Amino acid sequence: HHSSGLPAPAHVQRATIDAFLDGWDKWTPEAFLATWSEDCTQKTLPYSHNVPIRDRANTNHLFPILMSIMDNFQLKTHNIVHDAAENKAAVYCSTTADTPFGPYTNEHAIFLWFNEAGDKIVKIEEMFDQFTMKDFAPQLEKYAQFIDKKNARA
Amino acid sequence: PAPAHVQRATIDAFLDGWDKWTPEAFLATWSEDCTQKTLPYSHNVPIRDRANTNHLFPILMSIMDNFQLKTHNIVHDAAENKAAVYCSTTADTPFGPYTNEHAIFLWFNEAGDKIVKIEEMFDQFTMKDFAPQLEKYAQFIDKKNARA
Repeated sequence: HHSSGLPAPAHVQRATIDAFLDGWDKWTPEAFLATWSEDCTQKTLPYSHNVPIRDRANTNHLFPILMSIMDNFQLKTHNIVHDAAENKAAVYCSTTADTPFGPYTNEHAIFLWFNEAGDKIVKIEEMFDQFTMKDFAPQLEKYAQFIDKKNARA
Repeated sequence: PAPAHVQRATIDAFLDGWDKWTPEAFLATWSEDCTQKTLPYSHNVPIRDRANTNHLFPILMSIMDNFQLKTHNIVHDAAENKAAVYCSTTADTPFGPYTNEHAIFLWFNEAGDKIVKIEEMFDQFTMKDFAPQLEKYAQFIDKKNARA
């Protein structure tokens, strides 16, 4: 389990957090994306690296491919900072997996904003282990493009 | 756990001291044993204790002119005596222009008036060059001061 070593009301937002971390750990598109609203964007931090904000269309296309190349995926949650009054949160997590490119590790400082009801996440900003992403980001991109050519041709 | 507005005044004096960019201003909210831990854990950066912080900052601040802080996000969990902020910075340094971004996690003491634990993730591409530059600058200052 991921939590082993660890404006709507608070318990409502927190259950959204928990379902977001739970779906992440479950590591299927449907389970992870269940808590993302239809307009939920993802922005990669730092701003200085100019990684463009990503809309749900691109996320929905990306995650099936990404999850399919990360086996034995394990999530570990180190810290949850929940600001119920401000309808937002921040978590720190670490991950491991085996990939077509070798062993994978990453860490995530993730910032979340919930909708008015507090049952969906509306905006995500996250800062990664930039040394992992230096190599992994172009490998994923080449892999996603290969998948697209394969599907478009059949 | 102290009431929410006490812990928040602490957060506010932290970022204001940072903005002020002097050792005394920035460090006023740090407990006397406050540790600093650089994230990600995978980079295996050793904890920086309070005495190391007190030596570093006067040198650090002296080589970062025109310093500007910008706070983008403050997340406060008063029930858990915790917080997280995201900030960006610019400065002029003897090594050229500097920019950085900071995802910082804070923990307060029981009174809510001091920060006792800090974990922070940087713009790792700034730090790749700046961290060795700053270390050698600090060794140079320590040689100059000793020979006196």
